[PDB]
Formats: sequence, structure tokens, C-alpha cells
Amino acid sequence: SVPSTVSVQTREQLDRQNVNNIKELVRYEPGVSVGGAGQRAGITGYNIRGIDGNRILTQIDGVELPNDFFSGPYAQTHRNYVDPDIVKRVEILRGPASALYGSNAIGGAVSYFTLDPSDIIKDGKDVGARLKAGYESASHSWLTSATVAGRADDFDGLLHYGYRQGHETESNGGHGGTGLSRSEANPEDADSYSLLGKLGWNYAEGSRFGLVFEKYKSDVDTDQKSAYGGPYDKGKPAIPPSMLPGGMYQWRKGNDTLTRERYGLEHHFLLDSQVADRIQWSLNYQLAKTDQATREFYYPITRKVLRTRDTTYKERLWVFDSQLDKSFAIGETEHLLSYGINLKHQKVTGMRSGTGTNLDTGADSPRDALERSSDFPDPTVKTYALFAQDSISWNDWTFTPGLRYDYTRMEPHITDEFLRTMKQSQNTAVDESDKKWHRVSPKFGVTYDFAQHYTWYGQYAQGFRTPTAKALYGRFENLQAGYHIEPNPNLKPEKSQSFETGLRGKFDEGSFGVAVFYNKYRDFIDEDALNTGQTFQSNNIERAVIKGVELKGRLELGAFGAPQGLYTQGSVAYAYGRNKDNGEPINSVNPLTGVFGLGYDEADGNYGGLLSWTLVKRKDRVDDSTFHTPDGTASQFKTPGFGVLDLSAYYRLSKDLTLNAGLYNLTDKKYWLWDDVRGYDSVGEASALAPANIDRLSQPGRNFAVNLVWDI
Amino acid sequence: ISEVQLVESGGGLVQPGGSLRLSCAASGFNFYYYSIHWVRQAPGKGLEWVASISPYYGSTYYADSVKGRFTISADTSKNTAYLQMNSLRAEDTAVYYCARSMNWYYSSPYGMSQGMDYWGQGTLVTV
Amino acid sequence: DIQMTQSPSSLSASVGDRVTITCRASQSVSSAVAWYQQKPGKAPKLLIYSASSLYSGVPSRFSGSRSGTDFTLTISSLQPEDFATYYCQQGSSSPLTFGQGTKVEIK
Ligand SMILES: CCCCCCCCCCCCCC(=O)O[C@@H](CCCCCCCCCCC)CC(=O)O[C@H]1[C@@H](NC(=O)C[C@@H](CCCCCCCCCCC)OC(=O)CCCCCCCCCCC)[C@@H](OC[C@H]2O[C@@H](OP(=O)(O)O)[C@@H](NC(=O)C[C@H](O)CCCCCCCCCCC)[C@@H](OC(=O)C[C@H](O)CCCCCCCCCCC)[C@H]2O)O[C@H](CO[C@]2(C(=O)O)C[C@@H](O)[C@H](O)[C@H]([C@H](O)CO)O2)[C@H]1OP(=O)(O)O
Ligand code: HEM
Repeated sequence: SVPSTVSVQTREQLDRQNVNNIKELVRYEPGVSVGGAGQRAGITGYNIRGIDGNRILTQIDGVELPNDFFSGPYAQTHRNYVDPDIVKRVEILRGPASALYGSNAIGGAVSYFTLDPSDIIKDGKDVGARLKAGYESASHSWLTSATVAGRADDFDGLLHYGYRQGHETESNGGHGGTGLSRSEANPEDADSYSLLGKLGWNYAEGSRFGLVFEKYKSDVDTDQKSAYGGPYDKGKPAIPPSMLPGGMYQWRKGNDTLTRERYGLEHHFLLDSQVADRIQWSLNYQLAKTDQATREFYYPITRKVLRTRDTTYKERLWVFDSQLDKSFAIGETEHLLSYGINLKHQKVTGMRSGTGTNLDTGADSPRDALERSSDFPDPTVKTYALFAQDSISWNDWTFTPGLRYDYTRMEPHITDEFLRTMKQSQNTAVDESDKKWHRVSPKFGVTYDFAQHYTWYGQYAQGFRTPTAKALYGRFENLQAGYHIEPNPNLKPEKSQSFETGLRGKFDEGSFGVAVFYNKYRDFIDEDALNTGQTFQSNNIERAVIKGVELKGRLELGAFGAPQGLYTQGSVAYAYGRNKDNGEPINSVNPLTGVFGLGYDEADGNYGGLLSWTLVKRKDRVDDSTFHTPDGTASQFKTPGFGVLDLSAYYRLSKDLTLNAGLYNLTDKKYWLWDDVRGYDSVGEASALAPANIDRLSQPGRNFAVNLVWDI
Repeated sequence: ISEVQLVESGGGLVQPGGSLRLSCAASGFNFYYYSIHWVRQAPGKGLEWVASISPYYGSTYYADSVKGRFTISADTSKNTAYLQMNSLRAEDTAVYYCARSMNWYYSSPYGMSQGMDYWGQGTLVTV
Repeated sequence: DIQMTQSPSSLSASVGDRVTITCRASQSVSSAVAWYQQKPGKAPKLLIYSASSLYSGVPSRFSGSRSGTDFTLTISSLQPEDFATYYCQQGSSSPLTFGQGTKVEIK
């Protein structure tokens, strides 16, 4: 009924598919990819219809997740702050379709909704429990989670605790060792825990005031054996081992720590007024940060030193959200109006530092040390949003006009750490005034039902994302390698237009869905782009187009003659991106992907299973200038086509105990995902400092995942 | 402790207007990622930078006083730098030094490497 | 293009004295200024690089400083082996420019 493409996965579906990270969440979503395989920083984030990075609005309970951050080989943070084990559902929206979400959802939005006491407490009972134990063979990871919810008088409470402990996600390369000859995944030790607490008061009918507490800590100790013996030059060591045995990077060990703490208040109630029938608001405070610690034996020919690096990227967020719902009728049309405000107060800090100690004498090495440096002047970003949306029903038509006004103000704060960055480079030109942006983003959706089975829809939406502080103020000079990074204080915000139309058909014997989209991007921000020694500067791509077609379908085979419960389904996604400034393709566009399934479900749901077949085309349209091959050699690697088989099954051992099992990569095929390959080396610095054997970025071989869920 | 050893050769009495080739053999680490510089000192005068070669980028640089007449090249297989001097004048007589820059491609930018830390003994060219 | 004016051209100095050699640039330049010591009949030896950093093995008597377009080389306690000619060199990458040179003699 919604005039847009949105995919929802419930808590039960996540348990069925053994979803332990967002990479496994998008396994069978053909138009969404998650990268980061083989990278030190780990899982990067979502790629929706060729759009990834900070242009995807990732939020949990309305609170936006931190953006990416790259500041060299020892400073790289991704967007992996959410544990999928604490959500009741996840919604993937494509494009800035909704006015209720922020306009910075250029490529789409991924929304997480945490578990509520209602979905834990059984019907007819006042207390509930949920114990889960799971194992994943791909990363040798164990999961243990426990959730308890209760309902006493007019108060409801929920307490969730989960703990993960595992290792690195294995690749399908069969050679270990060190250097570029290592095709196995770098060893890792990953520990994670997540704490969720809710306490609500149901003081009236349709009214609830609640408290939310949330903590999440992820600790990964990595051994970058693939980087031993570096640096490398076009796939070969820069310094021959005959003269420097072991290279300049004798060994490199690291630790990445992710943290998210969130405290929130939410309130909704029913009102008898002419302005609204239902009002909800929430106030949240979130502290999310990433800590990268690097240790290495550094041997720059003349001296042996222990070189350490520390990087912290932190975001403190205050967000107030509101939404007032009013229902009324004007003549033959029924109206459903939703309006409100959204206030954001964001502080972003980034710090880099390092030390150097001589391994022969024990003395300090100032040449190998780094003082505390800030890449941006600790900005304070205030966002004010006003939105209104009306759902108008007239006969079989449904019109959804929308408006969202966004106001963004950024306040720089010059500190001594940032002044040091202005000293490292010879660029001391910084503007201490405030930068302001504002825009009205219209949105329109139309739905029409006909022939008792079909639905036509059209969607028009606009997106708006303001520049970040790193692009506006980041500066760095490398006289040794002959390049520098210039800030772009005149960078313009992104403007996008989304056009989408489609046809849906619902039957008792199955359903289908066809979608065609056309997205135009104006002033597409290309951070750290190489101009034309060398200059890296964030610039605006004036025009960019991404278009494609998505196909969905499901057939109930029992109606055509088959055992009841047997079904088949398919999902095919195609995209086409072009940079209209230079005519080059957009490398973030995934190849033609299709997922086909043959599944069975028992009549009472006691057991069932699904056989999945994923077919992906070979990548063809590649921009050679902006694509850096992971191995660094002259030849550029394009991912081939492949087909893989996966089998999921589920059995109810008891009325409370359910066993979910899944076998992946049945034929044990060595294959690559394009998003992992094209995203490994974003700027080209990794080709020399942390290269990847092409087999180390391959997907895991034959593996299984099993979990046991006890709903007491 | 001693990364490279630089030795110059090819210097001597060339009659004015003639040609002469100077070679700079390096013993030790290869200077493919470094910069090799030629510096000459006329008798009783100061140091004057004349040319430079960066093998990694393939870039060559020259002073105005020697532009067009001098050619600088490198081998990177013999670890030897060459300075082809043509149309020599009486003002070109000096002691030509071969020097290697401290800064190189993979040096840490926080190390602040700058200048030439290794020099040859020099060869006398008399025009 | 850029010029480095080094003053003085000669310093009469006594063992134990503190001497200062100043090098002034003709334009706006970065900190890429190096200092060299040359004795007669010998190749130049690098002492200070990046206008402040002491090269490994060079005695701590030598020191570098910067003030705008003026660069300073200082010897806190002159010693008998420090009587030579000193040159300031400007530039991180080519082209490079050397100073006129300052000869330090015995007072
Ligand atoms: C209105 C319209 C809506 C409909 C939708 C329209 C849009 C369509 C969307 C499409 C998405 C795009 C996909 C695509 O583009 O790629 C593919 C097309 C095939 C599909 C055609 C379309 C059908 C779609 C409808 C299906 C609905 C059910 C082609 C491809 O990508 O080939 C690559 C690849 N190729 C592959 O990786 C492998 C196969 C897939 C694996 C088979 C899985 C079995 C499916 C059962 C699933 C049912 C459950 C739902 O790729 C194929 O092409 C299979 C052919 C399928 C035919 C489709 C029609 C079937 C009829 C159904 C129609 C309705 C690989 O080829 C690998 C080959 O090597 C083997 O693997 P290896 O060991 O060597 O590693 C074999 N693979 C295997 O042996 C795997 C298994 O051991 C066999 C299967 C056993 C399971 C038994 C079934 C289980 C029970 C099922 C129950 C029902 C071979 O390949 C084979 O041997 C495969 C077999 O011969 C079987 C195939 C027929 C299956 C058809 C289903 C019928 C159902 C009944 C079955 C009982 C063979 O390829 O290397 C090549 C690359 O070559 C190099 C290179 O660099 O250039 C050199 C190479 O030499 C070297 O090795 C190197 C490396 O590979 C690097 O990867 O790569 C690749 O080619 P590339 O594109 O050029 O890059
Ligand atoms: C093709 C692109 C690039 C190449 C080849 C490159 C190369 C290098 C090299 C060789 C080093 C020294 C590493 C060491 O000594 O261990 C380095 C360091 C560094 N680079 Fe780059 N670089 C590139 C782009 C960038 C960009 C785009 C940025 C920032 C936006 C950046 C930021 C840094 C920083 C901060 C360091 C310091 C590392 C430290 O703390 O020691 N580089 N780079």
C-alpha cells in the first residue's frame, strides 16, 4: 500500500536466517550490499541502489548513527554501531521517500526498532523470557542473549543482555603466512556485549511514558599479518628483503573498540483537540565512538622503533523528535495528517596521536611520534526540521503529499589540536564563522488500486545532505610522498531527486512486484577526490544519474498441484549509474543480482526450510581512475559471475524451543562480492600500506550457523 | 648506519664547447624512491644546485644557468645517476657533487625529512 | 625564483663563544630549510634539517630556529672543530637554493 520500496525483517525472521551482523541481514536482499570484507576497520555499512557511505540514513529508534571517518592509514572508522540482536524489526527504505525521516537519506534509510516488552511477554501472562544461544562456523563465534520482560499494574519493563565472542570471518583462501601471499583472513579476537533496558508507565489508555537505556561495546583485537613486510609498490615490497629482511613493517597489531551509550525518554498519548488526535515525542542522548589503537615494529632502515598510534572518533548527539497525527474528512476524501518537529544537537570530535620508542636504546623517538591532532575544529552541528505529511484516500486512489524543511547550522571551535593540524600542513586559512544551509524538500506519492488485484504507485522525493566538517576543514600535507589535502569551505550540499513508479499484484496463489526508479543527484559530494604534487580535495559532482529496475515475486505451489506449504520466490535487482560530468560509470553500483528460493512450511509451523540460489553477473561498467585494485598491481580485478546455494531449516523441539539452522555455500565456491572489492581501497593509500591478496577478500567457503531460541 | 655510499666519476679537462658525462655510482640501498641531486662549487665560491632526478616519478629539474645544456638521467638497475653536460663554457668549471635527499617516498611525513644527508667526494671538471 | 640571503659572510669567533648565522628568504617559504657544514677540500655535511631538527650524530651545540622569513643557525659553545663554512639550503623538493655561505674564523 506504501508508494515506495521498503523491506522489513522481523525478529523471528532474523532468528530464522541466523543474522549475526548486518552483512548477513542483506544476504538475500538483492539491491542492498554491505562491504568491509578483509578491511582492518571491519564492516563498512549499507549500500542501497549504488549509494553507500554517509548518504544512507542509518538510525535506531530515530537516533542517527555516526558517519564514516577516514584520516589516513591509522584513522578509519565505519558505521557498524548496531547489534542486530536487540531489534524487534529492521526497515530498509530506498530513497528519501518519507517526510517523517531526515532529508539526508539520499540513497535511502535503514531503521532499527528495539525490542519492546509486548513482543517478549506471552499472551495471557504478565512475565516473559527469551534465551538464545547461537554458533556461527564462518567466524567461530558464540552468542548468548537473555531477555526478561514483565507487566505489573500499569508499569512495563524489559531488560536485555547479550554477549558475543568469536574470531575473524574466514575467507576462501587456502594460504596463510604473511604479506601479499596470505590469502587467509587476518587473525582477530572479537568480544561484544549489548545491554538494553526499558521501563514504561501506562498511565492511561493509549498513553505511555517510558525510559530507555542502551549500551553496546565491541572490542576486536586484530593481527594484520597481510601487512607484514610492507610497504609495497605495485604488488612488490618497496625495500627488497635481501637488504631489509622483514621489511619496514616487521609486524602490525591493532585493536578497534566501538561504544554506543544511549539514554532516552519517549511519550505518546491520545488527545481530544482540533490540532491532533495522537501526539508522540522522544528525547534521546547518544554517545557513540570508535577507538583504534595500532602497534607495530617499525624499521625505517636506520632505526628500530616501536611505533604506536591512537585514533578516536566520537559523536555526542541530542535529538528531540515529535509527531502529531490528525484524522479528518473533507467531502469524499479521508485525510490523515502527520506533522511535527525534529531538533538535533551534534558534537563531533576526532583525535589522532602516536608515540615512538627505540627498541635498541629504549629512548623516545620524536620522529616516529605524533602529538594530539584534530582533523576538524570540533564542530557543533544544530539541525532544525519541520515536516508535514498528508495521506488522502479518494476511492481507489491514495495521494501522499509531503514537505520537510531542514535548517543546518555548524559552529566551528578552533582548538590547539586543530591548530597543530594547521601547522603540520602549510595551510593556516580557516574561517571561524558559522555555515548555514536550509532547504524545503517536497515529497509526493500516489497509489491506485484496480482490477481487485493490482496496485500502481508513483513516488517523487527530494534529498538534502549538508557537507561534513572533514570536507570543509580537513587539511594534511605529505611532502615525502608528494601530495596534500586541501579543505573545501565552499563545498555545496547534495541535492537529489528520486523518481519511482511500479506495479504490484496480490493474489491468493502468490504475488509479484515490479519497480522502476530514476535518481538524479546534483552536487554529489566526492570526498578526498584527486584533482585532475597531487591534490586531494572534496568536490561536487554537478550531475549524476542512477536508474534501474527491481523485480519481485512469490508463487504458492500448493494451488497449482503440489504438497501444501511448498512455495517459490525470486528477487532481481538491476542498477545503472553514470557520472554525467565526465561520462564515467559509478563504481558503487552492484552488478545484476538475483536471489531465487524454494521453500516449504508446515501447516502448523512446526518445521520448514528454504533453499536459496543467488546469481550475480560479472561486473562490467567500472571507472578505472577511481577504482584501485586491492593488490595494487597493474591489472584491475573485476568480480566474475557466480552462483551459490544455501539451505535454511527450522524445527520446533518443543512449544517453547525452536532450532534454527542454516548451511551456506553448499558447493564451496570461491567467489567475490563487488562491494567488498571496490570498497577495500577508497583513496588508494591502502595499495601501498595495507594491500590485500584478491583471495583474502573472497567470501567464506562452506559454513553453517545454528541458533537455539527458548521463549519461556 | 650508512645507507648509501656515493662515488662520482667522469670529471676532467674538456675543451670549451665540448661534452662530458658524469656518473654517480651508489653503493647500498637503491635511490628509486629518493631524489639524486647534482651540486657544483666553483673554485673559491659557494654551492650551487644544478640538477635533480626523481626516478619514481621520472621527473627532472634543472637550474636556469644549465637549462637545455645539461641532461640528468638514472639507471636504477646499476643504482647509478648520470649527468650529461653539453656546450660547456668556462663558467662551468667546478667540483660537481652527487647528493641523495633525506626525504623519500615512503618516509613518514611527521619525520620532517628534508635536505641531502649523503654526499659524494666530488669530481673536478675543468673547461 | 626564491633567494636566500645569508649574513654575515665571515664571523671572527673564539672557542667557547656563541655564534648566530641568519638566513633570510626573499618570499614566503615553508620550514624546509637545511643547514650544512663544509670544511675545505671536503663534501658538505648536513647539520640541521627542516629548520629545527638535529641530524643524527650532530652534536647538540648546533640549533635551528625560524622567525618569519628569517632562519637562524646557532652554536651555543663554539669548539675548535666548528671553524668552517656554513650554508643554508631552502626547499623540500626541486628546485633547490643554497645560501651565499658564512665562513667562521678564529678571533
Ligand atoms: C520476468 C523475468 C523474471 C525472471 C528473472 C529474470 C532475470 C534473471 C536474473 C539472473 C541474474 C544474473 C545471473 C548471472 O548473470 O550469471 C549466471 C547466469 C545463469 C542463470 C541464467 C538465468 C536463470 C534465471 C531463472 C532461475 C529461476 C530458478 C552465469 C555466470 O555467472 O557464470 C559464472 C560462473 N558459474 C557458476 O558459478 C555456477 C552456476 C550456478 C551453480 C548451480 C546451482 C544449481 C541450481 C539449482 C537451484 C534450484 C533452487 C532454487 O552458474 C550457472 O550459470 C548455472 C546455470 C543455471 C541455468 C538457469 C536455468 C535453469 C532452469 C530454471 C529456469 C526457471 C563460473 O563458472 C563456474 C563453473 O565451474 C563449476 O564450479 P567450480 O567447481 O569449477 O568452481 C561449475 N559449478 C558447479 O559445479 C556447482 C555445483 O556443483 C553444480 C550444481 C549441483 C546442485 C544440484 C541442484 C540442487 C537441487 C536443486 C533442487 C531444484 C560450473 O557450473 C555448474 O556445473 C552448474 C550445474 O551445471 C547446474 C546448473 C543448472 C541449474 C538450473 C536450475 C534447474 C533446477 C533443477 C536442478 C535439480 C561452472 O559454472 O565462472 C564464470 C567465470 O569464468 C572464469 C572467468 O574469470 O572468466 C573462468 C573460470 O574457468 C574460472 O573458474 C573463474 C572462477 O570461476 C572465478 O569465479 O571464472 C562465471 O561467468 P562470468 O559471468 O563470465 O563471469
Ligand atoms: C594515493 C593516496 C595516498 C598515498 C599513496 C599515501 C601514502 C602515505 C604514506 C606512504 C604514508 C606513510 C606511512 C608510514 O610511514 O608508515 C602516509 C601517511 C599518512 N597519510 Fe597518506 N597517502 C595517501 C592519501 C592520504 C589521504 C587522502 C589522507 C587523508 C585524508 C592521508 C593521510 C595520512 C596521514 C594522516 C598519515 C600519517 C600516518 C601516521 O600517523 O603515521 N593520506 N600516507
